[PDB]
Amino acid sequence: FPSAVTIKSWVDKMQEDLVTLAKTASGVHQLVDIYEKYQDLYTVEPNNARQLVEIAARDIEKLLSNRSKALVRLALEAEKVQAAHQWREDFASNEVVYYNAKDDLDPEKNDSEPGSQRIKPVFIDDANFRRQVSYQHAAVHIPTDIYEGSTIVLNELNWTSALDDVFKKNREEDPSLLWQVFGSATGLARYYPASPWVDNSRTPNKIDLYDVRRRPWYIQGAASPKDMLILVDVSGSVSGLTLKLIRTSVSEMLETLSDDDFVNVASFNSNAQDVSCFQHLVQANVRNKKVLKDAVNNITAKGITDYKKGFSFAFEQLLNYNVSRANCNKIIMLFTDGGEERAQEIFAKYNKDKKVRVFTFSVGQHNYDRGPIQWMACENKGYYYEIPSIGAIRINTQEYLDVLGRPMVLAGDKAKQVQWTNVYLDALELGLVITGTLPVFNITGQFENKTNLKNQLILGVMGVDVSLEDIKRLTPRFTLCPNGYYFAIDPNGYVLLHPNLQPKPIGVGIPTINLRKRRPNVQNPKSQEPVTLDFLDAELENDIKVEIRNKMIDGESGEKTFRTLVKSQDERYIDKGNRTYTWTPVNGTDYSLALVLPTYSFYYIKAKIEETITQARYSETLKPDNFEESGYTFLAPRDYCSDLKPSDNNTEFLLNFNEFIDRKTPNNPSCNTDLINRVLLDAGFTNELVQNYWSKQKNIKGVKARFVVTDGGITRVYPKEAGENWQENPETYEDSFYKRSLDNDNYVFTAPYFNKSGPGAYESGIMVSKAVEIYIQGKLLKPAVVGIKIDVNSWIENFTKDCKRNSDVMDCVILDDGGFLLMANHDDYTNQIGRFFGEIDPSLMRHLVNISVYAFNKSYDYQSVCEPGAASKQSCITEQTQYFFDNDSKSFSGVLDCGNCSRIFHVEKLMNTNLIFIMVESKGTCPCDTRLLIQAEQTSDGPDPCDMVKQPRYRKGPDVCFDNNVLEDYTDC
Amino acid sequence: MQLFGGRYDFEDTEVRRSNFDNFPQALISVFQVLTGEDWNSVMYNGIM
Ligand SMILES: *[C@@H]1O[C@H](CO)[C@@H](O[C@@H]2O[C@H](CO)[C@@H](O[C@@H]3O[C@H](CO)[C@@H](O)[C@H](O)[C@H]3NC(C)=O)[C@H](O)[C@H]2NC(C)=O)[C@H](O)[C@H]1NC(C)=O
Ligand SMILES: *[C@@H]1O[C@H](CO)[C@@H](O[C@@H]2O[C@H](CO)[C@@H](O[C@@H]3O[C@H](CO)[C@@H](O)[C@H](O)[C@@H]3O)[C@H](O)[C@H]2NC(C)=O)[C@H](O)[C@H]1NC(C)=O
Ligand SMILES: *[C@@H]1O[C@H](CO)[C@@H](O[C@@H]2O[C@H](CO)[C@@H](O[C@@H]3O[C@H](CO)[C@@H](O)[C@H](O)[C@@H]3O)[C@H](O)[C@H]2NC(C)=O)[C@H](O)[C@H]1NC(C)=O
Ligand SMILES: *[C@@H]1O[C@H](CO)[C@@H](O[C@@H]2O[C@H](CO)[C@@H](O)[C@H](O)[C@H]2NC(C)=O)[C@H](O)[C@H]1NC(C)=O
Ligand SMILES: *[C@@H]1O[C@H](CO)[C@@H](O[C@@H]2O[C@H](CO)[C@@H](O)[C@H](O)[C@H]2NC(C)=O)[C@H](O)[C@H]1NC(C)=O
Ligand SMILES: *[C@@H]1O[C@H](CO)[C@@H](O[C@@H]2O[C@H](CO)[C@@H](O)[C@H](O)[C@H]2NC(C)=O)[C@H](O)[C@H]1NC(C)=O
Ligand SMILES: *[C@@H]1O[C@H](CO)[C@@H](O)[C@H](O)[C@H]1NC(C)=O
Ligand SMILES: *[C@@H]1O[C@H](CO)[C@@H](O)[C@H](O)[C@H]1NC(C)=O
Ligand SMILES: *[C@@H]1O[C@H](CO)[C@@H](O)[C@H](O)[C@H]1NC(C)=O
Ligand SMILES: *[C@@H]1O[C@H](CO)[C@@H](O)[C@H](O)[C@H]1NC(C)=O
Ligand SMILES: *[C@@H]1O[C@H](CO)[C@@H](O)[C@H](O)[C@H]1NC(C)=O
Ligand SMILES: *[C@@H]1O[C@H](CO)[C@@H](O)[C@H](O)[C@H]1NC(C)=O
Ligand SMILES: [Ca+2]
Repeated sequence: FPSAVTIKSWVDKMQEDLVTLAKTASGVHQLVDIYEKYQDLYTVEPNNARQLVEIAARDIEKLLSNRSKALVRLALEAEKVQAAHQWREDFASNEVVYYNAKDDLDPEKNDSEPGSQRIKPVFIDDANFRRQVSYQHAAVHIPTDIYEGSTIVLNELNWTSALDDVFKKNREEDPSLLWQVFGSATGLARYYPASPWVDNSRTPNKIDLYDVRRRPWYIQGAASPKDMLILVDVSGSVSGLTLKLIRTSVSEMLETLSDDDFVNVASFNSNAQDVSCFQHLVQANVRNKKVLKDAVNNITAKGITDYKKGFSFAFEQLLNYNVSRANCNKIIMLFTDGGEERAQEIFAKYNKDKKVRVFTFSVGQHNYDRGPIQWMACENKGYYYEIPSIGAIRINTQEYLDVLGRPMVLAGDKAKQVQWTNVYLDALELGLVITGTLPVFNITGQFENKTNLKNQLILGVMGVDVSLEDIKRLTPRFTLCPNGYYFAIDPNGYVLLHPNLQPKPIGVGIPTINLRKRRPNVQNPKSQEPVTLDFLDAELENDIKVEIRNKMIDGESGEKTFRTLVKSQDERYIDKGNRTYTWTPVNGTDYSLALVLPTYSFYYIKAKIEETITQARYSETLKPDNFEESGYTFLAPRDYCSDLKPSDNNTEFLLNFNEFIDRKTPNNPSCNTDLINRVLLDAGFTNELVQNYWSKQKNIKGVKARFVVTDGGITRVYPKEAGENWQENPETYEDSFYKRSLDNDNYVFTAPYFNKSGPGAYESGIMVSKAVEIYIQGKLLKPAVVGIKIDVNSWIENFTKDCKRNSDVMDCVILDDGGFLLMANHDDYTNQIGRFFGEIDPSLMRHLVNISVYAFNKSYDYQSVCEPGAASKQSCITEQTQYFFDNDSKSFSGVLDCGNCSRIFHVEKLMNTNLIFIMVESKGTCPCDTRLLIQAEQTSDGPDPCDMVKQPRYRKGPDVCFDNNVLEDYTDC
Repeated sequence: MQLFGGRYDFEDTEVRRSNFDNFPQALISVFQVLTGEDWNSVMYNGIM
């Protein structure tokens, strides 16, 4: 075996050759020089991380205040208009005219429904709505199983017709308004502007299941947070249909809870116990609700009923106060069929002061007495419900919010506070939105206080949608480094804004399907859960990050600079880089906004081109006609102005950009001057680099392609034949290699993909890039990243010319940080290039991890596409692994043994490069193999949910809520 | 009532009026079997 000094000589020669090739081909020094050569076409401006966050927070607060102003207007008008309603019973003579959604648009339909008249809108195409909308009136959605034309429904449509004027007034006051909707307590939903429903009743083979009373915004605005304890009877008498109905009802009621409510499910049959591994109230998020549903759909009916023990258990768990709780609405849901005992002494002992509401549900068809459960219901200020079949479950498991809203009504104007929901997907296909809610009260005979019977219930909930794209417009990012970004947090841990937040629903568990019990014509429900992703689940969790999140949850402003692990955009690498977190609260709301700015990003280049001829030349540099001279050019699809829009097709986008910039002058009456000026300046700089330096050497032996990527969105690949081999995003802020080169202070080798269609191994070559660093006035700037694509064959001749081609004695490979293969020795591993080294030599890779030359750590991706197993695509959790270098030492030596073997290895790290050289005994010498070390997204079900409930994350629930009013009548069950 | 009383706890939503849950219903079922009308359905329910 060769000595250490000989291997040092080999690796020194190899690294010197590679570094010299990259430096003299990419041309880092030339670009740095021409960036420092001018220093007069641009200026260096600071990035004040304090003022920027304050400005963005003020903009967000102003937007949300504007949205909230349109809520009080609608609520007051609705209250005033309904207060002046007559409640007529004869609608045949006086038809009610409205546009019903999810109806056929063919004018020859001749509906002619008694008591109502339909409307045929025009439905022009609009922006900010990826649909066809009409601004002339408002559309009405009625649930399919709720018959329109009833006295209740027709009366609602009669007095809700006055909301269209306020809808139009709000839209004209702020033309950026999205859907604004009135969710009626009778099931109706009137929204503006009018738009056809996504799912018709029965026009296609699919149907819709949409009740406005079950929407998260309606539930949030209809009552206060709850401390719910579902009590389930599992005695022998509930065996049969009623047990299945009880399970379905419990799941449906669990679906009505949010992250501000706390729930636990208990069962009793002569003895009371929990149904899962929780043992106390839990936050009732997606994971906890999934666990509770899985536990509930496993109960069996056996034994003798005992209401005293069950109610004692429920009250004791409601009296805990040791754990996190909503601490607002202590309510008990009792699911049973019938009985003969009312447990008066238990209620007298535990609920004498009547601080706990008891809702009782009689489920199924049976001959058992229902009197005692009605007494329990309307004795402890509750309500009594009956669920005889599946069709009544949805309606009867959502009505309890009417009783819970009585103290909120009796509070008066103190309860009319605008609340904002979690991030969820809009039902009308608008993306990720948040909704501001405002309850509407029934005030009939308010000046005289005549009835006050039904007035204890709300009329409905106001609603206004705000798209997350609107908030992103208030936090511009193109003046920052591609590693910098904004993000906002709830007082619950969930992110309102994050680069890792995606429109996909949050996955829970592992998806399992039973294709043998699926009819082809059923239209199974899709989803209704919100997109609640925690801050610690959107980034790599760190001890300092937990402290920052806790500090900024409870309305504090601060700043922190520290070292953290940063994951690459493609989940394959982890880097170490400095970051600065600057956060401030938003005064109007409970949100908190933070800005993450790394070093070398406190300054940016602002273009200062003020000569028409120079701008014209820079604009004509990026023309398709001279792609043979200036190289293949890409442009980032940024929003330069509304006249031209991104198209996800770079050729036509570049053509439109050129034609727009040449047709009208760059004076930009309504275009962003800074973005265009930066684009022109960087295009001119790249063209100068290409012409003055790259064009001198048309063909280079070891170089297959040469590219330059800068800020502003200019990408050039010098050979046009290599332009079609470029598979990167034209938007430079989404280039993973760009950010990786920005973080690292050396040359970065990007491993090609594997098992991917298209030329990505041999016809393209390995990509190495370096970040361009300039010094203007002692300020560090990294405006551009350049690199080359080296030929694989040229590298093979470099490497082989011990370590010999197809050697049966010695194995010699080259890896980058992350464990991916870039060079081999046997022409067998070379074909499978870009693979994780653990998938082609698991023993050596595992030993390398053990000796601490390679570090790794895992994380969970909660928004992933998964193939459903057996117990098209569904959403679940995938566990990701990324490997990286940890130790600063350059050389390692040792022997690994596997079944009375001994293989001598000596790994060496190449200086000024993220590469490593490994020289090991041939695997054929010792045919040992335990199991592959897979580095890929693996479907996972973790983390364990009822272990995190014992030590949950820090939380800060709402402080103001309404319950237990003295004026409540509570004479109903 | 001793044999089939309380044993018709089927999870499906199908309704079986001719059962032996109490004395009047058991009497009605026995009379129906006595008349011979649809007694095989009662026998199938008892078997299942
Ligand atoms: C690994 O492959 C490399 C290319 O894929 C080879 O690199 C070439 O090596 C030549 C000799 O070292 C270089 O010639 C020198 O070039 C520099 C500037 O480029 C001149 O200043 C020197 O005068 C010149 N040498 C002489 C004797 O004139 C090539 O330039 C260089 N190729 C590139 C693109 O830079 C390596 O040689 C090869 N490794 C081995 C061990 O052969
Ligand atoms: C709910 O439906 C009722 C009935 O269609 C609406 O009431 C109608 O309101 C209009 C507007 O005021 C009335 O027109 C006026 O009639 C008086 C005579 O009564 C006339 O002097 C005026 O010049 C004007 O034409 C209309 O008569 C009235 N209908 C009835 C039966 O009273 C009501 O407006 C609807 N609710 C909402 C919120 O729109
Ligand atoms: C808001 O509250 C008011 C009263 O607090 C409600 O008004 C009442 O509505 C009911 C129907 O829900 C009316 O009862 C009906 O009266 C007619 C006679 O006109 C009768 O024929 C029917 O059989 C039925 O009993 C009641 O008269 C009416 N009271 C008043 C003072 O107007 C109103 O319905 C509530 N709003 C909503 C949306 O429910
Ligand atoms: C959680 O509740 C339990 C209720 O048992 C508390 O434990 C009791 O605390 C009192 C107060 O000092 C002691 O006198 C009892 O001896 C304790 N009982 C037991 C079994 O430990 C407990 O303090 C509460 N808080 C926590 C954090 O556990
Ligand atoms: C709105 O938020 C801003 C955040 O910058 C607050 O501005 C500072 O708040 C602190 C806290 O008391 C004051 O000591 C400073 O004097 C404020 N700065 C300025 C320039 O006035 C601001 O106070 C918040 N608004 C309200 C009403 O609290
Ligand atoms: C991410 O990887 C880092 C490795 O740098 C992990 O940090 C190490 O954690 C172990 C176990 O607690 C410690 O013994 C080491 O001292 C840590 N290294 C450093 C540099 O602090 C980290 O735990 C990983 N994160 C996750 C979530 O797995
Ligand atoms: C809020 O409204 C005012 C006036 O209606 C307007 O000037 C301002 O630009 C609005 N702000 C936002 C963020 O929409
Ligand atoms: C991060 O900051 C520390 C402290 O200033 C510095 O020593 C280190 O070089 C920085 N790392 C990078 C990659 O700039
Ligand atoms: C993936 O690559 C391997 C090469 O090891 C090949 O055998 C296999 O057929 C490929 N599979 C697909 C789906 O491309
Ligand atoms: C491999 O890792 C285990 C666990 O840390 C350790 O006990 C063992 O000594 C390691 N083996 C070698 C050869 O480093
Ligand atoms: C690198 O590894 C050597 C031996 O493997 C060890 O002595 C040294 O402390 C390590 N460096 C670290 C942990 O920074
Ligand atoms: C390792 O030991 C086992 C058990 O004695 C033996 O069967 C095996 O042959 C040994 N390995 C080799 C390569 O001989
Ligand atoms: Ca019972």
